[PDB]
Formats: sequence, structure tokens, C-alpha cells
Amino acid sequence: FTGGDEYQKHFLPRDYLATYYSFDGSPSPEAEMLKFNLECLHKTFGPGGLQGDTLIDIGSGPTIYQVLAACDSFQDITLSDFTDRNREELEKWLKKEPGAYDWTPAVKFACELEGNSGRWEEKEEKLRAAVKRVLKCDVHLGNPLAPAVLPLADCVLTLLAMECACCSLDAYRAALCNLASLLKPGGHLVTTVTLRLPSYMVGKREFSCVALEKGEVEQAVLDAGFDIEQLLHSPQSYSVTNAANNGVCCIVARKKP
Ligand SMILES: Nc1ncnc2c1ncn2[C@@H]1O[C@H](CSCC[C@H](N)C(=O)O)[C@@H](O)[C@H]1O
Repeated sequence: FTGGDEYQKHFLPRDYLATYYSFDGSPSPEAEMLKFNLECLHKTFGPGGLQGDTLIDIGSGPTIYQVLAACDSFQDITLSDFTDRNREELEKWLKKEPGAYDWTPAVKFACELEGNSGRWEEKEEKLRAAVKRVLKCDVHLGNPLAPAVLPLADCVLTLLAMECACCSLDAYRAALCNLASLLKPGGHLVTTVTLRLPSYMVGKREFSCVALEKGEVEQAVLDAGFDIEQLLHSPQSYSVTNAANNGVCCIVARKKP
């Protein structure tokens, strides 16, 4: 199973973005996966949804799409990733440096969900302003952000990373408890997990995944001290050449006080 050393040495954010977030304008399963997540996130963080002071995104990778809805409802956002190269990409985007990845199609889609795709620059800058820090994280640690110690948060967000970080169902179950430690009682975990996925491509390089069934994920969430508040499933899959998953599950879970 590809572990931390393999990520640190060999995970290339530019290859990751080209595989899963190409914005080539074509009809594609990768685009549909992004759309599904953007839809779930608008439901979760838009009008009538979750709101609070602090949100921590765990395993952000080099991507910012996952917090476009969130920045309307959480004023202090932390992004975090295990892989140094990924944190560098995030900082390029936040700083508006020349090498920053162009997320415009996703920003526009996020705004479209809110009823006006024309306000995309406003959303882009609102997110950028809301992101206060970019930190190392490791979900296997009791405190995933160690040696940083943040105040307990209103929300922990994590998309498509836990199943890459964890080699087994047991590792995944423990990692959920580690995320739960970052939350206030009554706080929420928001997570999207790909199902029955054993591996995924990042450009020409293969990385491992733990193959999880949604029943297992659901039990793991309950066992980590949460209840399930919302659950949104789709059969949507990536190209099987990239990642042969059996659909996808987005879960909003509340840490029981
Ligand atoms: N132990 C660990 N703790 C936290 N993140 C880890 C990790 N091991 C691997 N990762 C991260 O898991 C991510 C998987 S790719 C998912 C990226 C992004 N959240 C998206 O929505 O596309 C990578 O960014 C990788 O660095």
C-alpha cells in the first residue's frame, strides 16, 4: 500500500489536476464527479445548511473546489494536506501567483448553483480571503494537525483523501476518530468517499486506496462518535482507467455531545 513516503516523493499535483480536474470542457466522468461534489457541497453549506466560525479541510490536495460553497457560511477556513507539493499549489492559488491553477469553470458552476454564475470573481476572492492558513496534516495522528493545535472547530471537511491515506478499514475507522477530535461537541464532519476503490492513477503513477463499502463507512462514522445527519449517494464512477470505483457517498455527520 502506497504510504506517506510515496506521496512525499512521488505525488505530483500537476498530474493529479490533469487527471481529475482538467477543465477540458468535454462531457466526462471526472467532470461529473466534480459536479456531484459541488452539488452536495452547495446543499450542505448553502442557504439552510451548516454554518459556523471555523472549518478545517483535511487532505485538501492541490484543490480548492471543496470550499467554494463553504466560504459563505464559515469565515475561518484551514486547508491542510500531507503532501508538501500540494500545499505549495494551494499557496500559489491563494497568493494569485503566476503558476496558480485555473479553477474558473468550477467557481462558475458553484455560483450557478446559487442562482448567478456571473458573480464568480466575487466568490473566488471571498474563498481566498476566508482561507487563513495552509497546514501539514496526517490523519493517522491523534491530532492530525500536530504540532499545530487549533481550537476545536465547527466543521471538519474531507473529500477523496481518507481512502487514499488509510490502508485498511481499521485504519479508516481510527482516522475518523482522529478527525472527530478536531471538532467541538455538536460540530459536523462533511466527507465524500469513493466506494469499492482499490487504487487510482495520478498521471502515469498508481497509488493505493482502501476499498470500502458504504455500509462499512456508515458503521465507521457511527463508531467514531457521530450520528449521520445527511447522506447523499450517487452511482457515478470515474473512468475505470483512472479509478474503478463503485459510486460515491457524501456524508454529513454530527459529533454527539
Ligand atoms: N496520511 C494522510 N493524511 C492526510 N492526507 C493524506 C495522507 N496521505 C495522503 N493524503 C492526501 O490524500 C489526498 C488524496 S487526493 C484528494 C485531494 C482533494 N481533497 C480532492 O478533493 O480532490 C492527497 O492530497 C494526499 O496528499
